[PDB]
Amino acid sequence: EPAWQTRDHLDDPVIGELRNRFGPDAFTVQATRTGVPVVWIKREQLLEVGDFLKKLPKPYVMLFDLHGMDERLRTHREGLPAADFSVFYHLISIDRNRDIMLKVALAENDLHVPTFTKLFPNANWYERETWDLFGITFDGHPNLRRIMMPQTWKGHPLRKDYPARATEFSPFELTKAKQDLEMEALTFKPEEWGMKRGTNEDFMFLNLGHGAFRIVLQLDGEEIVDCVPDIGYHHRGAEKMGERQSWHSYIPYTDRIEYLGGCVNEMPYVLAVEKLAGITVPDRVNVIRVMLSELFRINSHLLYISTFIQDVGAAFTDRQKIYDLVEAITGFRMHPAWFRIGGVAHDLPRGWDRLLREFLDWMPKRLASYEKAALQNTILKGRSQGVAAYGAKEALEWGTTGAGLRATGIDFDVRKARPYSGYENFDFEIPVGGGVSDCYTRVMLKVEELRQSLRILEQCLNNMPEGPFKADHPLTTPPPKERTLQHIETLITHFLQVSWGPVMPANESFQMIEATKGINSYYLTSDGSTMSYRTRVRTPSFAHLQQIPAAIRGSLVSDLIVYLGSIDFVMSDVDR
Amino acid sequence: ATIHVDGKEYEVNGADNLLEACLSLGLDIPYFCWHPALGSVGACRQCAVKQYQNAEDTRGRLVMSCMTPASDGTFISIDDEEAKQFRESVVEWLMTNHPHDCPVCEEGGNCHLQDMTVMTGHSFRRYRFTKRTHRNQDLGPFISHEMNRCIACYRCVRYYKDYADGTDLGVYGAHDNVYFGRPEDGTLESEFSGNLVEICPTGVFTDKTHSERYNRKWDMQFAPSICQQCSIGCNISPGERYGELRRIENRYNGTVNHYFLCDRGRFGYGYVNLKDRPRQPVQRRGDDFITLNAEQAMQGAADILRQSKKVIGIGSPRASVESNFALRELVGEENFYTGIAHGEQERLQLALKVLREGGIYTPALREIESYDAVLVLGEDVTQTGARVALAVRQAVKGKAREMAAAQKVADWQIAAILNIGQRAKHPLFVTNVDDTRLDDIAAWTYRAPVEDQARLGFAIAHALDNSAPAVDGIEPELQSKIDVIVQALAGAKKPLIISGTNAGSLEVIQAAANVAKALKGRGADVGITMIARSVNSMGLGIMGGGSLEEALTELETGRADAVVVLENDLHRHASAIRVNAALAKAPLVMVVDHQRTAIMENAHLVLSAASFAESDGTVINNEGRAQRFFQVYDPAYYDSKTVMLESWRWLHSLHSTLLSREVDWTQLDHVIDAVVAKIPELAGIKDAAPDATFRIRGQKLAREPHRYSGRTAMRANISVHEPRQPQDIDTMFTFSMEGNNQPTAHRSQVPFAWAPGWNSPQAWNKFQDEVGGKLRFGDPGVRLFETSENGLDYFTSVPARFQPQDGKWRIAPYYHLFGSDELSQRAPVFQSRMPQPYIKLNPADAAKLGVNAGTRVSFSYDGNTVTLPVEIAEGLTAGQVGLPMGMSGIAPVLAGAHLEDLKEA
Amino acid sequence: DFLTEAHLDLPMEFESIGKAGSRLGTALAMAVDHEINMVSLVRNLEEFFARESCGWCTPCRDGLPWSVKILRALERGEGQPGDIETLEQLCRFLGPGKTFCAHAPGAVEPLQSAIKYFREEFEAGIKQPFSNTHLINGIQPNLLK
Amino acid sequence: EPVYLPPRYRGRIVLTRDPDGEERCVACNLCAVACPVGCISLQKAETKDGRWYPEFFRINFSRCIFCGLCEEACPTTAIQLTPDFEMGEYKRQDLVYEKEDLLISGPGKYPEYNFYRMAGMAIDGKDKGEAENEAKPIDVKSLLP
Ligand code: SF4
Ligand code: SF4
Ligand code: SF4
Ligand code: SF4
Ligand code: SF4
Ligand code: SF4
Ligand code: FES
Ligand SMILES: [Ca+2]
Repeated sequence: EPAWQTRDHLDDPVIGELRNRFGPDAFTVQATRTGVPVVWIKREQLLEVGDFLKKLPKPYVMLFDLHGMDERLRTHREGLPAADFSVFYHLISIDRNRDIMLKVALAENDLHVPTFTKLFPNANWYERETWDLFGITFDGHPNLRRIMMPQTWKGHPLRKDYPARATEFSPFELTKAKQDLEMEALTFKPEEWGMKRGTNEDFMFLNLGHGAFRIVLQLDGEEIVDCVPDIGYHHRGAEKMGERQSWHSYIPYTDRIEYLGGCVNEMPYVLAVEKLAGITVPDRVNVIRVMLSELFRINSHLLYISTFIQDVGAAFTDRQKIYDLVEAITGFRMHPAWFRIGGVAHDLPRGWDRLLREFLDWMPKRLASYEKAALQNTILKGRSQGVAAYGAKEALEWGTTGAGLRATGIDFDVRKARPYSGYENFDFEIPVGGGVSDCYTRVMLKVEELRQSLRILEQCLNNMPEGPFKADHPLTTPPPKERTLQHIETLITHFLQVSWGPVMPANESFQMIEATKGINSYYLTSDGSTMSYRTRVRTPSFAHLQQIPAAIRGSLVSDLIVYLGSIDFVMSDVDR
Repeated sequence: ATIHVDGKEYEVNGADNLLEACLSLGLDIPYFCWHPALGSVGACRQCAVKQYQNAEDTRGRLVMSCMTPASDGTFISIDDEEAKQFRESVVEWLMTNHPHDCPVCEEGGNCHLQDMTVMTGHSFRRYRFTKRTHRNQDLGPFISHEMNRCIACYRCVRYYKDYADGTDLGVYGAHDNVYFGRPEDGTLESEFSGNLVEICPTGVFTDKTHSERYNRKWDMQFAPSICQQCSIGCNISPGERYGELRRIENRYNGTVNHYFLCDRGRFGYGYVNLKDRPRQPVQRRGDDFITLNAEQAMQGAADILRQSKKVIGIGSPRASVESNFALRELVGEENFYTGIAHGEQERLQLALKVLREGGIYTPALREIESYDAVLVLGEDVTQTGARVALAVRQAVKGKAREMAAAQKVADWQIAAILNIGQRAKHPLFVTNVDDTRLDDIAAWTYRAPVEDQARLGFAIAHALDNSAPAVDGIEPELQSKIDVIVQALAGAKKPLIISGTNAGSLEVIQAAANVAKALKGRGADVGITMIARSVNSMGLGIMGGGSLEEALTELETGRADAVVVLENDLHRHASAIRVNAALAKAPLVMVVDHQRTAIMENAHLVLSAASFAESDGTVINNEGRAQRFFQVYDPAYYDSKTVMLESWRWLHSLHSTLLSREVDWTQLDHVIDAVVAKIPELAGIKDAAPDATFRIRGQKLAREPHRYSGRTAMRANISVHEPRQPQDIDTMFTFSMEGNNQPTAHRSQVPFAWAPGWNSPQAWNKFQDEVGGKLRFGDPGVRLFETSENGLDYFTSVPARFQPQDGKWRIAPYYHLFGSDELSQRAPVFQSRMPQPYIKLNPADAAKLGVNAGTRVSFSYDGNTVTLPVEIAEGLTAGQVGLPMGMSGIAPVLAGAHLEDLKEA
Repeated sequence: DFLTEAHLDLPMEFESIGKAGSRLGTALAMAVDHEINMVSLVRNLEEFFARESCGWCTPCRDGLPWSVKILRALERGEGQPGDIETLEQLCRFLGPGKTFCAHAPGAVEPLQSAIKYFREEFEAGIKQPFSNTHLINGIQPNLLK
Repeated sequence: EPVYLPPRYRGRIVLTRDPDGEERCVACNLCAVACPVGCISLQKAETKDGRWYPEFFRINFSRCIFCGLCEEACPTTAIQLTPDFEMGEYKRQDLVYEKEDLLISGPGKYPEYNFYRMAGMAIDGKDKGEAENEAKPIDVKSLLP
């Protein structure tokens, strides 16, 4: 019974609880390769089901994801309710270490769902993105406006009838948008942003400028009364591109989401595609992927910590050494594009042991230097403690994952809770904080994660398995190159995989991983074709950016700047 | 019948085999030797499934799904482990000898062997020994041969020999050195040899014409179009790349031309890529040829047309219905002339009157295969309507099919059927001026002049029905053969009468109508087929107009001082001296054409019209079926200065500029609405294809596959800035990948067949309701007219017998599949395949002239002395001289004409 | 199929020889002495059967020559691991019903019985490590386990 | 100092030559379709002896993301990403590299692979039966059974 098998999860106790509560005919269980019980709920029972799951003895406390899907061109929907569109809700029980996906089927003429914001406040931005990209209205939403596209945008780009490729450039629309930027402040209505009490004659409205983004600030003097972060300035159409590229040729796009991560961003996508293909990778592939993911985690953590130290007023050679090793292994520093379906693009180069040994023997003195510069610095400690602090309740209700969630004391790491890529064969600790997640605790947790990633790299170096760097599956893409260049059937397989694409049988797969800034997940729907029917990417920085108004309510602008530096986020991760 | 595949219950046809039943249900079973059109033979052993004796059976047995009836209560498994292992083993055995050739193989990305290799999941070679090799043969200009890539699936020989009745392809040798080819190098002689490139699942037989300018199937931009090279109207998928027409694939149509084209349609597209085509409007002022853009071409043309007293228009059977109608609206109904001669127009409207007023059902091309007796009167079907000849061969094999059905042999078990029906066949009687290519299967062939062919038809009609007019002067031996024909036709449940306009004789069409009416009066299920000359001969006949002689008279008398010639060279329908003199007399000649013709020297204005690859339109079949063709590519995407518009667009904007002094580049649906409003007989062309607002769940239909490559590079040498995607306002297709080509989409127009896991022409299985049947949501195209309630009367104009008169030589028409049709004989690959210009003579007449075979004789027709070398024709009759119609200098209006001063040069 | 000395007491009937894992056939038995190597005898048999294929159907036409080449390698001592398993798979997949006629099951009956009884000669043929790939200079091979 | 680059570095793209000196590319178009950006455009041409080669080969380097998917997709190792990164330009049109800007005079990173030594299709210097692991063509009229 492999890990990629299609299961309906009828033995999950949440299915029996839902059956005993709402009756056996109130929902439809779908068998998937997501590893999660997927149930189809009536629209009229969605809030009741969400409230019931919120009040279980080990409750489902986190809205992990919420998005839509255009089901109109989907030809393999056997055992599925009739739908033109659908909305899915991914909910996580942390005490249970379980999750459930709820699906609401919608007809094309009635695209409205009850708002989920009364149960989970992060549903606000998730529903704004679903409205923006699919045109699905959420009744009761306070400010249901566009969040990726500008407000003067026609059409919903993630619909199947929307043309993906770039339209013709018009200078006149550019001058019109520049004009709209000219007196945006003069024609600023604080009703189009969800704000209130616009000019008491003491409230000031400003715009501001990890990526560049705007946030409108309502200030009473220097105190923040409300704020609305304006995002979507870095929207690259990555999911729509997932429908326009083959399963193989989408991998560089996985790189450029969360561009400080690289192979870390490759990992959930190729793991989900291997679930769709039914591929179990060999152990050497697992250790190679873990080693590259931990090298890039170290690189991203070092950049984040070095940026935080400089911003407060309390770094390049280490990242250069990591980039040199990654450049030797993959041929590229920043966007390696090196993981593959079934394995990795090449074997490890001869001499990788020497470079990794030189990196690991040179790092612990730098680790002591960073711990002295951060944990033992009083100016950093007095600047960073207590500013924008939240507890477990606020991290659970806002979908906060990564260092902030563990700083609240919730011991939730994906590598330990739901292991992937052979992470269960490594000995490493998960650092957690007290009950308070402020800037100092988050940065301290990132430093401890740096130490643990160095331990994982030491274990990767010490016993690196000998074996194949690609799986023996027929759907390993591409095949091994020497057999491609020598053998006719391997040439045939390579020819068809790199041109039309590999045929993934119709299914749905899911994979969440512990990325450098939180939990990154790929949710892939295959319609039996050589491209993805739906590529949904859940990124931590979207959810972390949504939590900003609920954490610096009543703080100062300098506190907001420190909070922005303390959040490990990048804007490409937010907007994707 | 009820079958259970992998425990899932399905309802199928019990008369089918399990392979076709399971492919029709959407299941995937790999296969090589089976084809929907050829039947099942059980050769390749690829299609193995596991059959169980009942539901409570676990052992099972590997059976061949193509050789197993899908009977009631069947239990099979496709996903059985032993069946999957065996299918992977069969792919492995084919892979042991297969050459390492995929990059340099024209079948790559379009190869069925690649697809079934991947589908079985075989990607690991454990064979370490040598591969057998083979020398290749030269199969002529169209088909390239690579015997290394063969898998010995026997599809080629079964198609070419048991289906198309070709004689020069076969299997040779033995155990694992089995060779598939000709007995020696030379051109493949079948008129339908080009279907090998889609029948062969590998790259053995490949399109040599495509191989010259090769590109892969993902790089092709396809559109659904209609073949323009004769009247049969076979659906095609032209595909282009880099602004040139690359390939013609067969487009499946279960009502017309299901899997097969003829070689003329498949390989005669090369005129589209000629470098002398007009690409811009060009105005002749003195000796200068000023290039214009579209707007000032319309302005100058409208000024000269406004200042002229009478403007006449000359259409063409090449042009679509929309172009001819737009010319008819520009010049008026009373000033519009069809571009064909008076005799051709008389024969065409007589065939139209027979088809839509004779009360006899005219069959589609696919339905021809189900008739029980065939009488072909005057039509060289293999050289003029070739796909009808292939359907006639299927109708002939119908007798063996019935004989095997009488012994309870299943209809897919083709080898048993052919063994039971050894040489028995349904009756075929062909009649021509000489021997035809249908004579191998014909029960009788009549070689005679067209008067005697008509008299034989009239005599058959009189012998079937005594109310038909009698023929006086029939010899006793010819009378005995007439009674043979009459006993065969009267004894058939479904007799079919084929004739056409190519014989050059009105009386032949009248005799065919008499035979069909006589059979209808006896209660038979008789059908009648009329083969026209060109792609839109029937549409031009339905629209109607004056003859070309009347237009030439209007030009010569000076009553018309402006002539707009649409897609017509005018030399195939009238004498070149008269045409040139009449056009030189006119002070304004405007030629709207996509080919460089001879009359463009006299033309004051030349409009660069679009051919079928660059235009949309509607053409009418020889059976009255209205079919839409769609534009394949935008000609201005690569060359920005090319002004190559549709002919209806040119003429509509010219009419707008003539009336209101403003141009109007209209839309196609507006022109079609104008046609159906103004000509009620052409009202059915609205339903041929849906309008440009048609969507599949909101999106358009994609012209190119989803993996189409080179988007930011194919034009980068011209400019690095990617141009705007060319907009299509005329049709529901988009000029990009951003559209729909799903097999389950509710549409009838499929630009190309592709499904995941099926990259070959076998992907047409996914687009059909059942394999080899119709398209899932109906075949495209609509019949314009229904069968009349009442028929015609008998034609009492029985001609006299042919009398050879001294000094005069009756011209007997000889049609060639390569050479007679104008546009295809302009194609450069046809020149090697084209016969040399040979004038045919009886041995008696050649001995009378003192002329041997090969010596050149000169004759004067219409004051033009031309010289050709002599071929001796045994089957011709004395007093007749045989000429190749449609060749260079021999216009097809010479059929039935007489010749003077035939003497040795 | 080949039979051993213990089967020599069987009455020459269809049912008795069929029950022993062979068939009566033409009932014209051929005796094999100890000086005859079974790999050479089966190589000769399969050479006949492969060159007497009619070429119609894939398994006989294309898998009997594979058995011939494996047997030639084993006869020359150039056998490689997986050869006996390939022969057994060829025997299983050329049985009754898999091929168009009965030529190929009759072909694989002696190979079946010779591997069943005299397997030691066939394993004595295997002397080389398995290889069908040569090294390509700039490409590290996928070292399968 | 010059910047050190590892041999795997994904920089400027070149087209290489086989060890006999002929250009490796057979214009099979696998690199163009495997390009996610779609910045490769080429056309197949053929010599008198039947050898496939690119008539033109152009790469839009203003579009190329140097991902190496084409080199991975190349079945002849013709297209290769090389350790060079100094490709800055004054005009964006000059970033379209034709075949005269890509075809270097050597084998690049894969020094010995010749695809035409593997292909069954015959060219000059290699008739039928001269590829690797290929038997000579037995004529169908041969006297041997
Ligand atoms: S016929 Fe098919 S499998 Fe054989 S070389 Fe050509 S593309 Fe490859
Ligand atoms: S040449 Fe083609 S069609 Fe003929 S047997 Fe070989 S693979 Fe089949
Ligand atoms: S029969 Fe006529 S319409 Fe059909 S492919 Fe041939 S030329 Fe074209
Ligand atoms: S098993 Fe029979 S039908 Fe098949 S190739 Fe061999 S001899 Fe011919
Ligand atoms: S490196 Fe990538 S982007 Fe550049 S040409 Fe090759 S496939 Fe295209
Ligand atoms: S993949 Fe290689 S051989 Fe094929 S067209 Fe591209 S560079 Fe040429
Ligand atoms: S398809 Fe049935 S044996 Fe070939
Ligand atoms: Ca158009």
